[PDB]
Amino acid sequence: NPKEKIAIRVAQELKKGQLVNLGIGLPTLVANYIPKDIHVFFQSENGIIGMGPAPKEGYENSDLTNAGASYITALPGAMTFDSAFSFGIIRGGHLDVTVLGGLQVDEEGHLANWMIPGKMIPGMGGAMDLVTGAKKVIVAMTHTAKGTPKIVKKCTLPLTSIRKVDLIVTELAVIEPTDEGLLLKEISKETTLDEVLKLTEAKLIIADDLKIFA
Amino acid sequence: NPKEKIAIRVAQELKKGQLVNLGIGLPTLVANYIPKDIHVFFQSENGIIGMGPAPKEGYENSDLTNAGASYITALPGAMTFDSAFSFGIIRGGHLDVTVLGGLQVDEEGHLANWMIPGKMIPGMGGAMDLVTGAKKVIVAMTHTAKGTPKIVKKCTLPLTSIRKVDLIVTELAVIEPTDEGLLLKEISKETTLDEVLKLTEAKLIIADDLKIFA
Amino acid sequence: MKVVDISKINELVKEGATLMIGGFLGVGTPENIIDEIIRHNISNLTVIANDTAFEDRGIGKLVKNKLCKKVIVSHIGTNPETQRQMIEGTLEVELVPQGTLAERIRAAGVGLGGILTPTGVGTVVEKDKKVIEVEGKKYLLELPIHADVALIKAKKADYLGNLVYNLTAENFNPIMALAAKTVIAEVEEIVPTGTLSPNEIKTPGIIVDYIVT
Amino acid sequence: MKVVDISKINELVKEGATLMIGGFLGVGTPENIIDEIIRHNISNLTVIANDTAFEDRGIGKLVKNKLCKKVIVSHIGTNPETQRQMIEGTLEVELVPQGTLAERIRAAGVGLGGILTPTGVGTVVEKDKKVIEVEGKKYLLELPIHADVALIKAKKADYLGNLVYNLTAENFNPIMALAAKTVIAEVEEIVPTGTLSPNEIKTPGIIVDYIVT
Repeated sequence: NPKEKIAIRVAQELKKGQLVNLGIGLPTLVANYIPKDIHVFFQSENGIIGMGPAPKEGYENSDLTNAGASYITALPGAMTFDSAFSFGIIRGGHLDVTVLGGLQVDEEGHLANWMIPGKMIPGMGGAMDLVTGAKKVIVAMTHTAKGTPKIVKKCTLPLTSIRKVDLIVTELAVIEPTDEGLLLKEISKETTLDEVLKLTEAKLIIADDLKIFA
Repeated sequence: NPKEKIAIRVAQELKKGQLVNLGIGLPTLVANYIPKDIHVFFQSENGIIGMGPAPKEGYENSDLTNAGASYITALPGAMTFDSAFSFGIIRGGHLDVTVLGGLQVDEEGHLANWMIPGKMIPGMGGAMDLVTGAKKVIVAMTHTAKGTPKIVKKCTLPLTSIRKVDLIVTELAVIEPTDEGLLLKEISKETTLDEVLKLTEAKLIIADDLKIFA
Repeated sequence: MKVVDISKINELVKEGATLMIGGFLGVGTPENIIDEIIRHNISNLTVIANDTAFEDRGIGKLVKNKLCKKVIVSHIGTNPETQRQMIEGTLEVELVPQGTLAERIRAAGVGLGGILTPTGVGTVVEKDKKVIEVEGKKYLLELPIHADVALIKAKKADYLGNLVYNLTAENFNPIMALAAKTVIAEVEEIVPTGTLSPNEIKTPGIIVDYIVT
Repeated sequence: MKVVDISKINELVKEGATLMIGGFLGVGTPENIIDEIIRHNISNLTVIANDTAFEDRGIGKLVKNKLCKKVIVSHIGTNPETQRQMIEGTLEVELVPQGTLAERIRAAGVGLGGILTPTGVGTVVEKDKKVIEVEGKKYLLELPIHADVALIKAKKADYLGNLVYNLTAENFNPIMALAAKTVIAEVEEIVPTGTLSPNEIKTPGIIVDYIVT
């Protein structure tokens, strides 16, 4: 449900004909909630444009996977390619959207999502190229980590890059980083403005227009 | 005959299974003189490995040419490709031999072969990448520009590259640049060593081994 | 839709446009698109290409009609009308080594700020360039080359705009397609989706904005 | 003579070699070649790859057997044993952003001295990298990665050694084939010359030194 609420709301930000890259984990659920009427094309960093859902049993191909090595399908008109071409797409501004998961976001729009010192050290993979290169970065993340806020004044965990992400989506809030600060645009209807502010360390501008729907 | 004398001697330098790029003009005659027992692979900068001779009449393809836009064939096993890849093969040291024409070559091993000021300004095409990146550069050229020596102490016409070419073959001599200067290894059966030196402004080290050939 | 009428060129290519145009000495060049630019005197163009082809073909038809103010190429020797205009000073000509031209255009399409090449060190092409040493070898810093429109040629496109090229017609086309703000691809044939295999496609349709004939 | 028995690995892969190994989480990795390395316990390798795959697959098998002193990768988080050896100091783990790794290997293959990339600017990656401003933007200078041998996987080779790849097994393999001194390709099938078209081949046989099975 919390991951659902986030995934549904991210899925409404996607537009017809967009090339979209989804991070593994929470963002991949976005692909379950694309509206009919919206056709998008999915990129995976290991080298495909035209990724499709997991194969029906017995239709697997060991050479065809996502960026977690799980079996996927290729849709008609798919292209596969080497890792140089793949990051030419990502770093060269040809990717319209990337949805990525989040460890922290700060008031400059700065994302940390690839390392917790002491705890988890998996390496960055393609996450740095994706944030610095995508036309639009949407972070999809739960609002707190066991009550600790993830939206903070200055990122304390190592940065994925200095680019300002274009939108944050949590189960309680929709936040757009701007020229002068995080702009709260939307609130979930199971929550209240008061709770969102108790659960955010970072300063938020509040919009005159302030909408509901996660 | 001298253009044929040079081509035959250069073709003797080719080893089995090498990837070779012949420059337009004098060097392309090299192809007519390869032993019927040495198989080589020919590259053309416009994007082909496995170039072959011009097609018989009626067998032309509008999309298959050499670097002069002249119609060629492709042999079985050819690969065609884009210009980034093509110059990755050239610049990256995957080209075993280039045979190029020459305007001047000095005792540093430096070749001038793309421009004569106030006469030719055709631009440099691939010649700078080829001289810099080939495993071996063989300059194929007439010894003199109407009696004016072309092998000189130092180049006065613009440099194609600062890379030391590996072999110079003319109608009169075979010279190998070395760390100690130019080393004259061979002279034509139709000439004499005094005439070779007479027609060379640069200083030649004569080899103990000096051979008769071309 | 990506496929549009060729008469639409006058609308997408502006006077003063910076244009990349595919082709090697006219092989793999979008002749029909070039012919439309001539038909409508679209002028003061900056053309990035391998060459200016011949006087009667390809990009050379643009120089013959004096529609270029500047060309950024590696070779002009096959076109005496280019050299004539260069000598007379009406055409600015920037000569780039052909491998450096490929990499600088690719850098823009791929999001690099630049590449170091050994080609041209110690030649006239070193002039006005930053030099950077890496393990005691000199390289020139060469910078990305951007353009308003890529005018490219391809052999076939599928219904989604995926392209394949043919033999030595490929050359600069797939790299210019990544580097320009808008891509217009002349193609010979439109084929069904599923005719071009995922392993064969060389330009995805996502980067192609328009297709003619 | 390109095709050789798998035993020839031991003449070709020396102790302390620096190796590029293709494969994305073990997809398109040369598993048989890796198994021969483990059989002869060839060790103190420096391995350049996208990742250390998983504990029982592909490159992770080389780590399980402690055959690497160093890995240059972009990701190690599917392999706990890589992380455990990293934490103890036995294994040197250099982390590179995947896209920078692809361009650092490609730079070695195509003869560039380096590439400027905006990825990693302002992060831990910027440590000990020259920074270069171009038109008022910052880039990290990233330098070519060389190796003694590339161990790559492909779907097919023809009699001349030209290679094609299959779907997402392609990833780093054709890049690494250009970058190393010697190239050893594990392939699933040998097909006649003329089966693979000039328009389809991705790696020319001229750059492939040996083929296994």
